[PDB]
Amino acid sequence: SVSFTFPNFWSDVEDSIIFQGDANTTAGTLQLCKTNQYGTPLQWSAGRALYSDPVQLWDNKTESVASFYTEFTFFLKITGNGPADGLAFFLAPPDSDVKDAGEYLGLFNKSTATQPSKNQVVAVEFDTWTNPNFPEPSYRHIGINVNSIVSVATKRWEDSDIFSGKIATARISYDGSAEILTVVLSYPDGSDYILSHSVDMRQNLPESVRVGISASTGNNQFLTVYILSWRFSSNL
Amino acid sequence: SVSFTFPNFWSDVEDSIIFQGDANTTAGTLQLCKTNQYGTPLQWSAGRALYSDPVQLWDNKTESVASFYTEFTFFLKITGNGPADGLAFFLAPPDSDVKDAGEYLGLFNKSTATQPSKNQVVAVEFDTWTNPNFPEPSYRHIGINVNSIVSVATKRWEDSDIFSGKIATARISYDGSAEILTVVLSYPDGSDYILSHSVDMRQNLPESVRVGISASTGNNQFLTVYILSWRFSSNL
Ligand SMILES: *[C@@H]1O[C@H](CO)[C@@H](O)[C@H](O)[C@H]1NC(C)=O
Ligand SMILES: *[C@@H]1O[C@H](CO)[C@@H](O)[C@H](O)[C@H]1NC(C)=O
Ligand SMILES: *[C@@H]1O[C@H](CO)[C@@H](O)[C@H](O)[C@H]1NC(C)=O
Ligand SMILES: *[C@@H]1O[C@H](CO)[C@@H](O)[C@H](O)[C@H]1NC(C)=O
Repeated sequence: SVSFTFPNFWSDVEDSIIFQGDANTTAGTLQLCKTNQYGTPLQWSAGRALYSDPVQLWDNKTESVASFYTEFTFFLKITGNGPADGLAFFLAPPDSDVKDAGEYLGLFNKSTATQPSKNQVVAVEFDTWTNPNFPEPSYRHIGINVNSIVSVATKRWEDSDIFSGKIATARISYDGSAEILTVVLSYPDGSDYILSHSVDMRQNLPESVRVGISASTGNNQFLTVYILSWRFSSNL
Repeated sequence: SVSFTFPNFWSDVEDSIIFQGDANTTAGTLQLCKTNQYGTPLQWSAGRALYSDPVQLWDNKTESVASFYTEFTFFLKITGNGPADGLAFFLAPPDSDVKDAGEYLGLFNKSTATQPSKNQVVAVEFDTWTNPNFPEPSYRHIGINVNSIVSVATKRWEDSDIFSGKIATARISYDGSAEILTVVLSYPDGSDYILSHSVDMRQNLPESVRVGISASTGNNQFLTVYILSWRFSSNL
């Protein structure tokens, strides 16, 4: 029963948005991590923007899982060749706070990343990191995660797009009936990515959630992520 | 390996588009069925617009099913209260021609509508008809069809939106890996519809297809459907 539209971020914004970590607005943009005055991205930073109004994912009683659609556009301002880590759209309990930086995208802690029982987060990640010592695919990719840093579904994200210097459009939908989460990543280039997989929102998250977007940086300082717009709609 | 963008239909259009049945352009719009000079919709009409370039759905040899995304906006110009039948996005062999009008949306013939073996068409229908003598749901709805007029997945389409008098956005994606077809129907009102289900493009259609949109009318003359824009992207 929640829907919102942010054509950009020049409005006040802090009514409807909750900023965690480095998260802040920057020129009608949503900037998740912080940068120098010389515009260089700070190391090991995490940031998340959450919509201030909770969403009914499921209802114990009247029993069924909500369906929702979300859309947002972003830009990967990349300088060097070690872009990391990226961003993610996610759902979490209303009181969730930012987590670890690095490949955790401020969604997971270093120690319990793989233990589903100790987590409250379902997300769609857009990863540009390439750390082999981390649970794979091991290459830059788009993935769906359910209370774990090891994705149930992954789709490779070609560098030609990642470093395109173009605005990408992310479309995430969830059919709370067929319980299928779909992710479509579009580039004006025409190139698109479609990723779909089963997710049980009832078994992994509480009845009420907060929807948000987060980013994090690691060692390198070659990446800055900007969210230019974000729309959302849910129905239970 | 095919992608196109029609922000509207004021360009020449007939290079890239193939008009079948009543299909024709009308004021930067795609008008599938014909109307009076008094603008009244003609009875029992069918029309389909097909993209002139074939799409590789699957490849026998190098074996895998393509993934694709499609988007289009439309308007339901409804006068009376018997809007019928609606429109559909679909895939068919390159040489497919328009079929029966009525609840067949120019995609099926009256006699073999339910016999999957005698059909070559996978589609997403947006039905406004309410004929109880027809294979149900029996109420106005959005549905996914695979070589049959009886949908594998259906989602109810509330009248408040159907008769909204607003522009609707249809988003259809297919993950040729997880083999999941998703449909998101959006209204500026915020109201959205998410429908996902399994579809085997390899078993129901030939290697090469034509993507298109079609509409049809029955007895009533209370409906005219317009497609304002249509973008598409496929990758095998
Ligand atoms: C956002 O950044 C500005 C500087 O551009 C600062 O003045 C403000 O306090 C910050 N607000 C939040 C919520 O981080
Ligand atoms: C998780 O990481 C955050 C941020 O570093 C920290 O404040 C919190 O205490 C950590 N929680 C656990 C269980 O490690
Ligand atoms: C389309 O309709 C116009 C009238 O508006 C007509 O002149 C033209 O021949 C038609 N073309 C096709 C392909 O139907
Ligand atoms: C299907 O319907 C079309 C349009 O009415 C017709 O031309 C065609 O011959 C029909 N085919 C069959 C097998 O009935």
